[PDB]
Amino acid sequence: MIERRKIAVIGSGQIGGNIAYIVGKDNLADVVLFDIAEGIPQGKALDITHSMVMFGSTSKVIGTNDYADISGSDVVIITALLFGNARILDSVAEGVKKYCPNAFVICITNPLDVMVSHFQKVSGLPHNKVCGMAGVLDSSRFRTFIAQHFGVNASDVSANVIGGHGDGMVPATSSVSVGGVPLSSFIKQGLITQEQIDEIVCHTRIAWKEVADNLKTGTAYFAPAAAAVKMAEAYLKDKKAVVPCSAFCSNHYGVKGIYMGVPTIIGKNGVEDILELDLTPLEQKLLGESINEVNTISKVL
Amino acid sequence: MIERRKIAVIGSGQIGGNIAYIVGKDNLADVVLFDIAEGIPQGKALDITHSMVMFGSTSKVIGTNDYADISGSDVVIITALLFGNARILDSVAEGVKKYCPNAFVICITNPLDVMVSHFQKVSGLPHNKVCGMAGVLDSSRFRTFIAQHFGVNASDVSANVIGGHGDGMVPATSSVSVGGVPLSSFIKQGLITQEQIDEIVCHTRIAWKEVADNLKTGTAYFAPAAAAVKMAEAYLKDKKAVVPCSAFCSNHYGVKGIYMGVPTIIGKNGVEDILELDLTPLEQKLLGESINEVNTISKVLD
Amino acid sequence: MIERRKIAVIGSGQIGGNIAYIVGKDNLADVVLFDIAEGIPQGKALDITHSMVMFGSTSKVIGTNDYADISGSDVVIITALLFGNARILDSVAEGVKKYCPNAFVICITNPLDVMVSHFQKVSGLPHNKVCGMAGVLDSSRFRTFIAQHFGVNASDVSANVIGGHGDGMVPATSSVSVGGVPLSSFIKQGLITQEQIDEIVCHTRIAWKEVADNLKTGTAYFAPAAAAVKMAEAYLKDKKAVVPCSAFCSNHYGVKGIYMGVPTIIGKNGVEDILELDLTPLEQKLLGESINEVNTISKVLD
Amino acid sequence: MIERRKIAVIGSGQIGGNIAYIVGKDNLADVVLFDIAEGIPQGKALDITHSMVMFGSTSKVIGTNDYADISGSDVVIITALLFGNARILDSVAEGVKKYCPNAFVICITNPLDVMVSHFQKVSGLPHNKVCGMAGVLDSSRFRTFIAQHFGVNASDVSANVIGGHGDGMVPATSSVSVGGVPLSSFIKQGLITQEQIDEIVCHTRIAWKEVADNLKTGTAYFAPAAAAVKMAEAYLKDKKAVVPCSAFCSNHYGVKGIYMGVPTIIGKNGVEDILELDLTPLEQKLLGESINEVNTISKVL
Repeated sequence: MIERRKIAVIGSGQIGGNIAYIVGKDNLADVVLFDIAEGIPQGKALDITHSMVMFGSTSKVIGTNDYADISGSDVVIITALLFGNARILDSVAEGVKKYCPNAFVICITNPLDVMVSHFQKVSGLPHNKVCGMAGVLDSSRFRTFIAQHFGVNASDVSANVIGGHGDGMVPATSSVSVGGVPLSSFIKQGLITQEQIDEIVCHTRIAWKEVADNLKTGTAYFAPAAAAVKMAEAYLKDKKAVVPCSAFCSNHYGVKGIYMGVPTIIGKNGVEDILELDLTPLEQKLLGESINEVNTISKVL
Repeated sequence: MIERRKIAVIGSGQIGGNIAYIVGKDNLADVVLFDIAEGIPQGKALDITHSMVMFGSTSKVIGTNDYADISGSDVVIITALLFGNARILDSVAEGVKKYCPNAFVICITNPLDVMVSHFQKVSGLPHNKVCGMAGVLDSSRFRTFIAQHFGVNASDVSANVIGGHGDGMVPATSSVSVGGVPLSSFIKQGLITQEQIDEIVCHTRIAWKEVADNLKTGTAYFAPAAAAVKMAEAYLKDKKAVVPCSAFCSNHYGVKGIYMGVPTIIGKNGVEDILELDLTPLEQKLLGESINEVNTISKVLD
Repeated sequence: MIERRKIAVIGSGQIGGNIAYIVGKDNLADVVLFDIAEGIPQGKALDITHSMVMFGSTSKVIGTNDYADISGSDVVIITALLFGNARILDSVAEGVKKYCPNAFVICITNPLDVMVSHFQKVSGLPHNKVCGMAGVLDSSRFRTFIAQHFGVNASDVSANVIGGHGDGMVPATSSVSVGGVPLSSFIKQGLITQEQIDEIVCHTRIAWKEVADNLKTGTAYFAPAAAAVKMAEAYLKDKKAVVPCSAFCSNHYGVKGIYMGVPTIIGKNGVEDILELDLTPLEQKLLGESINEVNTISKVLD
Repeated sequence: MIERRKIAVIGSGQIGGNIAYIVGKDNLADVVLFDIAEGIPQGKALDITHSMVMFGSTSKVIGTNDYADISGSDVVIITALLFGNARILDSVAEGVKKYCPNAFVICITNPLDVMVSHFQKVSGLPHNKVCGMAGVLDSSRFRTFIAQHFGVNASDVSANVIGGHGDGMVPATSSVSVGGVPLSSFIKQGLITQEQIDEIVCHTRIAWKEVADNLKTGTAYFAPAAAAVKMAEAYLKDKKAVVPCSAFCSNHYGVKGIYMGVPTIIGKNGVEDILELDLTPLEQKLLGESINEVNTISKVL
């Protein structure tokens, strides 16, 4: 039988608000914008609600502080200190298991891989149904910077970022393709140098700071919101789409069962598969260092 | 000759940023986000740029503090006391006539009708190429509340708000219809009462405060940004769309050459016509009072 | 639980193929294209499948001659002498109640009101989950011609066609409005005359022939396909949309339990309500005559 | 100043009709549907016109037999026997040079590469402003078949077809990528064999017949129409998008100046660049044979 798709967004900050806006604008689902803070989620939901007619959308967008309102959610996006982040996840995990245990859960909470692992543990949801948003944001930046260099549509650039965050982030130069032309082929054609590739890789790692330093009083929120919506579409439309994200990886990249940044295939069953990229020896080590860092910090919590 | 469409957004605040976001998302145009503040337009533009690939859009979005970057802009949307705002418009006006005098200018400044008029006078752009955003926002809220009562799709509700801001706003109840059924016909069918209509009319007038009181430290910005985009779309795509906005009214509603909230037809030549709604005597008084306040506040100029 | 939405299109003709195309393009659903003819549904489905990547859609589109492939269909659109068409509907009805009895069924068969009723009776599906497509097509043409007169965006025109097919069609001139301005108000303003309204009403009734005479060897199919899609969208997305269609009218327009062209509200439970338009005495007579023909042709059943 | 974009579609057959439909549906431009045949273009344009309100589009769509009506066209798409095809192109070429010499011209007329060269010659339009639709159709099929095998979103497959038609068509296996994973890497992972790759390549070449044999009374028209619209979008939105198509190639693929199937970059100046794919020795020879075939048939006309 037909029910409207339902996306619950936990946290009415800047990311959460724009997720609700975009979801509503696209008529992808109804939105429940959850936050404990009084007024904020109601105000944004009312504001967004007024725009629905402007976009020709019939999506319903409401604000709340009651987990009961996320009952039957198809997707839960969690945007809401290490210990403090864990406290928030624990609270949502209880809400999700009571009211929407079949939900696909997308975490946007640092340190990502560790926090995603924690939510899976405390919620007890299938590992394939819990993931984290980072790779799509990082990969989109990576693709954009490569696109800027060649003067081409970024959508026609293939480029994935795997691993964790900061220096744990691994932009896989070996994954890079423009219109089917590999990066190695461009070097030989004299259209790019290894120095310029290294700069793009470095630029991908520090892009967050480029935005943060310019915003002065906050971090990026337009692109992280778009990324989360793209992950939610993949699930809701059963796209079998390639989504770099923090996912439960076993028997790929030499790990046996751990949350890490990988190129997944997402569909109606959440993470349905993981792709194995060719990595250079230095990319192997950086990926190994990222895995160790997640595994070690998971010992603490 | 093909050049990409170009929209200049003046003011990198909350409304401005979302305009750039949505324009970029839809691939409606390239975006120049202008502001004086150091870094803010640059940072939002970079962030929005990273999302372009996610949306499948090739729109370029840049931040700037230089009016030379708004040159060749097809549309300029201005989001940036009475004299303080007019001072900002003077500065923007000099940018526009220097770098993009053929642009379609949409103002989002309080008080709207006064400020739009002032920009037109100082810029000296044709009257049809300068307007203000309010009617689309107000009418959308109006349509939404009517929709919510009847339990129908708000896009299938026709409902227009004319006149001025806040209390000067006039939700024309005679413009209201749902699927071809007029509002008076629903009263006779017992599906709505006049008291419920009055509440909806009242709700429309204070909806801004319902939002603002909830947000606590700011005013509405998601819906205002979308409203501005729909106006830019109507111009850029030559839709001949019914857009309620602050427009120069020459021979309609008993006035002769003043900016006021009216249902316009917007196309490639800007405001191309104005529709005349049937107003009840009470709605006429309300419109009269709105027009009268615009004369008073505009006269204050020393 | 997430499964992809699924639309079954019965009949791989010109209307059927374009429905599959557009549904796939929009990623509204997976598509099963059903027909008896050897190869035709398969070939169109393969061709349409190749375009999916071009549109960025992951919709699956397959051809079949087996009713087991329409199982779990959320929407069934039926495009495939009086007795000859009813014979096709009998066969489709048995497929539907066997493999997808919870489907929302949209019929596109002449004569519509009669054929829709027949499918409902033979299938025995709830009355609210069976309807026919005509009113959306007719109203769209109606809105378009009104739009063309006034030189405005046709989406900003409210105009509804009710009643039956061809001559039995009733363009309700009292439902007509442009940006909140009723049609009678335009007459008083000198922007339109009653003779021009009559031409537009007349044009709406024979528009099918204007197209058919031009195409020479067939009838309209681009617009009918789109009209069917909008109906499926209203159901699949629970829009509560104003959809003029052939629907079961129980306590509206002075009738008591008959299929007829009426402005419905369509949502996730199918036809969820019916709106009542103010009809002039002349429009009532025309509606009466349409309803009377439906009784006669339906009675012919031996 | 703002003018509505204008696309002229020459030929009101099945491809031309669906181009007009899609263009209108997307509100990409106004459409002028030109055909000499009486009634057909008027009827389809009237029919399509009625649907515009259903799609919320204000695109104007008209039918005509007068070249005067294609005045100011931004794009011309030509869908309307070797000699007979040349006669049609000659006629359009005269219409375009008189009424819209700044138009970007997309040809869909076999044999493609030869016919595109001919239109450029007789019209005298800049070489970068005249091209042919084949590669996008062939590449889309190629991507789809690879996507079907791996069970992934075809949009996340990168795969280009270059060269000409039939056996002259060259699906570049070396261009193939899924989520950044090259085809060679999948073979090593045991997810595909060389035999299955060969079948996909063969399937791409004969796909036209798979559709034609099933339709019985015509050839493919839904996908070829979509392909032409995608090429027109690239131009009108100045996308700098990767578009495999019949384009004027000099100093790439060992040719000095000839129309052939290549991966182009399309923007507001038409074909603005051409990408060089790695080709295997057998792909080189097949490409060479395609070039020779076009060059030789151009000697005839």
